[PDB]
Amino acid sequence: VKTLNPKAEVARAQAALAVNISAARGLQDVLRTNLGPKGTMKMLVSGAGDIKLTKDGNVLLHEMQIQHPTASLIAKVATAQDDITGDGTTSNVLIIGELLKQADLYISEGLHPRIITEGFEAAKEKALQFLEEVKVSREMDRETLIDVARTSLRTKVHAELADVLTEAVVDSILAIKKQDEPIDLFMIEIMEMKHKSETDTSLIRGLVLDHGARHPDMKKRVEDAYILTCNVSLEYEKTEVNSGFFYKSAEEREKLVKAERKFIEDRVKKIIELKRKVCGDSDKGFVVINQKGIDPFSLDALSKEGIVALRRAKRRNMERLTLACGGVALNSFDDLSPDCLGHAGLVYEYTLGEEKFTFIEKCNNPRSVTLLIKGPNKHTLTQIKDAVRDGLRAVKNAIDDGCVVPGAGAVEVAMAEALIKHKPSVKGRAQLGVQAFADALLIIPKVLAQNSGFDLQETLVKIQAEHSESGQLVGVDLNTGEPMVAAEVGVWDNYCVKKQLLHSCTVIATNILLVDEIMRAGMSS
Amino acid sequence: AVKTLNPKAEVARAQAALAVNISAARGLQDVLRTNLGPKGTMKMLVSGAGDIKLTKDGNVLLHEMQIQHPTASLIAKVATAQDDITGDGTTSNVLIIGELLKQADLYISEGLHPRIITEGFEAAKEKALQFLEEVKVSREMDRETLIDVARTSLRTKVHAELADVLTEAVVDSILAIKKQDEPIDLFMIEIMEMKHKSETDTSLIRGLVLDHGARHPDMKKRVEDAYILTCNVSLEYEKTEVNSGFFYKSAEEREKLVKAERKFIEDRVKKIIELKRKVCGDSDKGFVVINQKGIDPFSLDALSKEGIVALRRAKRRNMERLTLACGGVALNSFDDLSPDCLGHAGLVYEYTLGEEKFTFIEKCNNPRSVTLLIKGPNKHTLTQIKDAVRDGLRAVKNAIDDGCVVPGAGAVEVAMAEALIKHKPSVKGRAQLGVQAFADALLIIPKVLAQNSGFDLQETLVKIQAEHSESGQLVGVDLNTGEPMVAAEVGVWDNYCVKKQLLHSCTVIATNILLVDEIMRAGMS
Amino acid sequence: EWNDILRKKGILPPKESLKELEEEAEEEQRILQQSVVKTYEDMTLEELEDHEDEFNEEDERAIEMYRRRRLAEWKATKLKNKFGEVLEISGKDYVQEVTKAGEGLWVILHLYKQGIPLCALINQHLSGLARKFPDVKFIKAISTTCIPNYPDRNLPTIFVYLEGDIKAQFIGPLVFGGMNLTRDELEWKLSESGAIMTDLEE
Amino acid sequence: LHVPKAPGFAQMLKEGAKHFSGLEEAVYRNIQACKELAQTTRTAYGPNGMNKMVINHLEKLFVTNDAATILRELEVQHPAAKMIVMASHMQEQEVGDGTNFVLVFAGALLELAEELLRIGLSVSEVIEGYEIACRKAHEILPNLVCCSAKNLRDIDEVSSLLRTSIMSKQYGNEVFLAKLIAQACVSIFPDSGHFNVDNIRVCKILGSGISSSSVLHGMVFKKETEGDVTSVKDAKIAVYSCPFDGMITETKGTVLIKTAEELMNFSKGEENLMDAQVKAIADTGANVVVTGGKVADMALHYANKYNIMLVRLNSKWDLRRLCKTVGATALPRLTPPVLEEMGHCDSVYLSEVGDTQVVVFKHEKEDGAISTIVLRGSTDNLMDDIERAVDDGVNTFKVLTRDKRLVPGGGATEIELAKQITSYGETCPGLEQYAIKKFAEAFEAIPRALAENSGVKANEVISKLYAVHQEGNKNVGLDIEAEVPAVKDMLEAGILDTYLGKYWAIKLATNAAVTVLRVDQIIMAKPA
Repeated sequence: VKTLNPKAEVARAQAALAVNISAARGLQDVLRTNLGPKGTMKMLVSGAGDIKLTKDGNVLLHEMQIQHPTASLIAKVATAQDDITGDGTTSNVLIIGELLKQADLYISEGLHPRIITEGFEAAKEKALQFLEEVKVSREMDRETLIDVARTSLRTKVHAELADVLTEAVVDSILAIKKQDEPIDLFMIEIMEMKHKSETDTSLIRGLVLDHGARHPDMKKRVEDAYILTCNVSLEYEKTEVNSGFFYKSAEEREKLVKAERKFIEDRVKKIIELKRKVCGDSDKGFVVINQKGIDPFSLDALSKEGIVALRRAKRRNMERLTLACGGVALNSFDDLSPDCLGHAGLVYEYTLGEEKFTFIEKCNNPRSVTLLIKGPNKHTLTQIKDAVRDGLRAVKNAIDDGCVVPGAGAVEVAMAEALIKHKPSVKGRAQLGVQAFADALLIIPKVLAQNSGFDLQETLVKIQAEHSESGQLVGVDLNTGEPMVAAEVGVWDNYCVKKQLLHSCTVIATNILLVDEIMRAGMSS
Repeated sequence: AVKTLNPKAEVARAQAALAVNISAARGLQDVLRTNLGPKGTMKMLVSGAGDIKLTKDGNVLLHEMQIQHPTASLIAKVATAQDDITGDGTTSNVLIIGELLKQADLYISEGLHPRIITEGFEAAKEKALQFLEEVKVSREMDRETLIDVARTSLRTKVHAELADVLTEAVVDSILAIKKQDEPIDLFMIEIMEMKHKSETDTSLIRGLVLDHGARHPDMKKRVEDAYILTCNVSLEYEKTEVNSGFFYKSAEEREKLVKAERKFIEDRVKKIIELKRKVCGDSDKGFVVINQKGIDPFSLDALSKEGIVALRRAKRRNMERLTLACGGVALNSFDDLSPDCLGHAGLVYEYTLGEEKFTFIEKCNNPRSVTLLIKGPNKHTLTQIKDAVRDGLRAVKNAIDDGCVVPGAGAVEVAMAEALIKHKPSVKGRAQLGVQAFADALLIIPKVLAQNSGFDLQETLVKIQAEHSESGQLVGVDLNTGEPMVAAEVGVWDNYCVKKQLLHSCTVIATNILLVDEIMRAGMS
Repeated sequence: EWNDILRKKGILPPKESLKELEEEAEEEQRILQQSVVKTYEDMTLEELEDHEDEFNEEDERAIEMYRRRRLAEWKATKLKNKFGEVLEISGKDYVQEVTKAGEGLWVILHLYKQGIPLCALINQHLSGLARKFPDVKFIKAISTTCIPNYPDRNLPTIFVYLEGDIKAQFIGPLVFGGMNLTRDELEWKLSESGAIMTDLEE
Repeated sequence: LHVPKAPGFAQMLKEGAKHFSGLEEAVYRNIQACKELAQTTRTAYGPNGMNKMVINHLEKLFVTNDAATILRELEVQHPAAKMIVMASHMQEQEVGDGTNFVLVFAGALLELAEELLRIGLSVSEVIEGYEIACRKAHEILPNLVCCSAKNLRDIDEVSSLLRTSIMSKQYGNEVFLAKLIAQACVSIFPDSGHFNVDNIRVCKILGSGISSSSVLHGMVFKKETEGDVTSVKDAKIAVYSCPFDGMITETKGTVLIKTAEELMNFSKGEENLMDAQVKAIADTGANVVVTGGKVADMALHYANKYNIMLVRLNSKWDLRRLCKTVGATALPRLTPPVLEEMGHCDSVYLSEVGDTQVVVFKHEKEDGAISTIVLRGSTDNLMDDIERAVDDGVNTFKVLTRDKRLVPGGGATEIELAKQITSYGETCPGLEQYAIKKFAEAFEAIPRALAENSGVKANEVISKLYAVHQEGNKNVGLDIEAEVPAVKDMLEAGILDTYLGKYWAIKLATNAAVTVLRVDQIIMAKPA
């Protein structure tokens, strides 16, 4: 249809099919090399001369300059997966593309794709019940979550980073406001401190802030500090309603000038009075922090006082310190009591380069803490940030439910065998698709074979023939390839992960394979 | 790589080389599967000038489409060599090669370096070649054998009613041949191209037909019985090769020199007519003189003053044609003359076709040279019919050469498939894998036939393979109702040596394609 | 980046231009390669004498037609070979060949005074040329009887006439001076007059 | 808004390569293009057949109502157009008239084919149905003849027959051209065993219109006599295929002189030799000489002394034709001829025929193998139109010499065939009955044009003609310029047609139909 608009790309059925297949082939073949603790490491260059080192699939999708319909669908789906679960997203695209490749060999054999679609949905259902019956529970303990974190940390990064970060994450999830209610990491921030070794990143109880004394004449390290959380204007303000001063002499000038800095000074005297009432002498710490700014006048008025003040912090900083220090945030001075105050044990400052930092630690009962990443390279910092995000995601997906399934191909080969045996039940040429659907999961271990250096069919048949009378929970080894039981090393994976994996992959494959014609309309000649 | 040295060097890696070769071959096979079989599509190939040719012939199909790929170039080259040698089922060659590469693709998709597949294909080819040597049946040529061979092998490149009329005409054609000499070649038989009437009027001529008519309005339009004088003597005027001129003093001297100029043509004409009269000319004993050189109007009139028959400028092969049609001995000079050189023709006449005037000689007692006349609506149909008759006579020659006819229509290749499957657990290793697909290779041949017929592929295929497996005989493919049924009993065969060469060439080109590792455009720097 | 965004919006920098010139030049270079085989059968007139290395098939229609055109060409060109000796007509008749010399026939009207190796060598070269082009009217004479008391310091002067119109001039030895002057250079000059088509290095 | 094209066939094309595939691209496009082409020229070749004109690249004007010329000059970029025009050209090579019938029938059949492929039949089914209907039509057609051609010799029969081919031109005058053509053809036909269309030639003269054209048994040449003497009453004509000059050596006839008397009698001997030769040729007994080559002034002088008429021609065809006509003979030598080889004419007159000089040949014998037609008109396009009408008549006559079978006119035969083939195809098994019936129904397109041209309502008279065909009439057809539904017989009015022309037309049309419908894909290379 190049007549209604002479400049318009019109492609028929096979044209659309072939272009979708070629794009999927390219994408899947590119992404084969980016999974397992022995995947290939990718380097990317942005549009400025800035370099990021990634093993993440979504990063790769959204950093490639690729302009294509199917590639766009892939980017969106993987973005959603990374948002929700965010681990092993490679599996998504691998499954989708492999199913595309399979169904190609039969649609090319004249099989109209609808029948393959019903075959795939039946395979979905049967594998669903199989995974539901083979999913196994275990009480979440420290070592269980250690192994679960080791899984994802060998998935996305290398050995030593995994070694430190498993400990880091398992301690991170320990700190919680309510063990019996869902955790959230916005109370557990990540700050980048780019001056130390890759092995110097750790977890700090409390919070550390990037901005310090905007009126620097203050102390250097304070102890046993009371915390004031205010959200009031501590700088000079001009009323919204316009008006002006009028006088006739310099005496009126002095009077008006001295009376124009009265309200802010009244506020700071309120604060000083409250401080002295809460604690007098004995050098007890007393920290005031305002979300909004502080003018240099009141800044000096309080800096001559021993009080230390902080201004212009992040909006969620105060909201999390409300719980962290146990105080109550103040939004005006209409009433005040020491209860609204928070507390901390030791507070010190540390300088680096051009910026300084405020450390708040020794919390009485740390319910909000901070993860600090120290590394040389900014891209290294970002990669470690992705790693910690993946670790927290995995531990959350473990703790939220009470069930987990073996990984590394074990349950994959298990439902492969189960569906192969069940296929005699299902009918029609859709049966063939079921076989292809089976071949679907077969991509999962064999790429590891490609990621290990073994003959693919040899290891595949070893593991398949490993099946005793009962279904062995046997995966693929990472150093010998010989069949090995999953429970012995204890590496597993979350249930809803593979669940939504199957959901998304099946539906997107349906959408891809039902298409009939491609247009590029919308061109105004 | 070398691209560093040549900035204008196009380099395609080994995987890239395979990918592009496979894409080219897939395009070729997809457009060619539309051709072979009596149900293959008939296409329009038109050049820029508007020259239109409508064909079912794969070679002319190749050479009037727009080709761009060096691999496609090699495919066309080898297919053209095959068409040169025998010219039939040429599409089968390229389809086989393409699908062999496709199966090699399916397997290389799992690693599996292809040289093993090449050697396995060689071994399976050897075994299947011995199987073919066994399976072929021999029956000495006769009416039924050759008529059915032509009727079957003809429709690969032309329609039905033309096939029937051509079979009858070619049955009448190959009878003026020797008993045991194999005198058949294109040098000896001729094809007439005359846009005169519809297709229901094409016939054959045992005698000879020439496109040259009377040079003078006194000749004879029809000779009841003629004695033929083939001559290779220059009769037109010629210059003395030392450039001699006339030098005289009187106009009558000029007259005498003119007589001196003419004397030589005069005595040549005298000798010729004297021989004519001496043999005889009286009482409707026509005399015909055949020369391939020029004739002066002086000589023309001198010979035609008594109404002799003589013409000029025929094809040089027509002199062989006439020697083996009229029987008279050829000559190059009148140093030695004898009525032995005289040919004979039982009937000569003329019929002017439009601007062109035609002579016909026939009633040859022992004709060893025959010619074919075809008249059609226009140029494209006549070119198509000429190609069809050329390939049909090729097939007739191939049949009458040997005394072995292999069954056709799909039985022999499924037989090879099952036999190779039986031999497969003896090939010693993963090459069996290739051998497996190698069997699946031949799998295409009736599949395409099934594809062309519109029957669902797998059902009819498994029907055919089960029919062959249960029995030991060869069951053919139905082309009216798809129900499996043996084909040798309705008069269906194919040329044994042709398929031998086909398999040879297909395997050689398959390994040549699969063994590529680097594609270059070196040069133009 | 920014430059190509400019390109979509503006044309303030030029950098995407002139990439069609070499493209078209290479297209024509590849195109002009078929002229060698287009006229392979359309140039040589000895291909009939080149049997057994020129014959693959004879259609006898356009190829006998080629013989016919070739023989017409040959008779037309060899009917004109009537010259080859430079001739000495007298000044009395001079008016009758300056004008009545035939229309469509070039006339190389040579004027000279014998005695100088300049004029002698020029006469030698033109006489030898007559052996090659017998389709050209050569005229030699003494300019004194052709033009009364003609300046003897203005020889040899080459005249090129046709239908009484001077087409080419070569006056005195100022354009022929030097014994090093040769056969081919004279032929080159007369070709440059527009009478002959040949090729020379310089 | 970024999408490439499919790798594969779409990516191995040349830059200028174009392609159409399947029922979608190739089939609908060529069917619509063919319908366009058929509809372009669907308003001619009738009793009212409206002539259409065109300008060519050569900037020559052409006003034609037979599709042949107008399509042959027109150029296309559609291959199916090349197919249909080549089909028309083949018809022309067969007979050479009614080039609009094939176009209309092809358009109708391609419309019906597009409809049937819309229905969803296999190409093979429709093609075989059409072929079955084709051969059935071939079989039934000869059973429909009436009043075949008797003699091809009498004059009134020639008028009555060829006028039918003439109505396609010059609606306002019929009998005049009938007289002209009938007289000329009866004069020219040997009536025994043979004929050639070349045996008749015509001559055009600018000036007065058709009212003053004529036919002369004897050629027309514009040439002027070299000698003063012209126009003897009836005399002998000596013809020399060789040039009129004396014996010249085909090599160089140079002469060398050693002494004076050689020069003294050089020209004397030359003149004496040519004097003797010309004297002998004069003594042959004739007074008329028509040479082939150039003429010698001194030999012309002797001819003056011998009072000889001289004419020189240019066409060798004309020379041999003269030999046929006046009994002339070709002599390639200057030797005097024999009286057996002599030319004869009852009148060779050099005259003025409209302020253009003419050499007219006329015989009271009314003999000759060629007779010329002098044409009179005021514009070259009128010459072309009258020559087209004359050609239609004379080729009708030529093809009717043999194949003397006749067919009714007025379109009744096509409707008879439609009704009969539909009745037969009502019983066809399989899925080909639709094809066989639509083949027959396609015979309503010709009367569609025949009714749209004459200014009458088409469908009303079509229904009436079907109603009367139910009564079984092969001779009832439309009344010309009726403006009101009215039909009557055609054999009464001599409105007839040839069998062979229609037979070739339908055969070629079916061949083209099967040809085009068998096409399944179209590939175009880079344009020239």
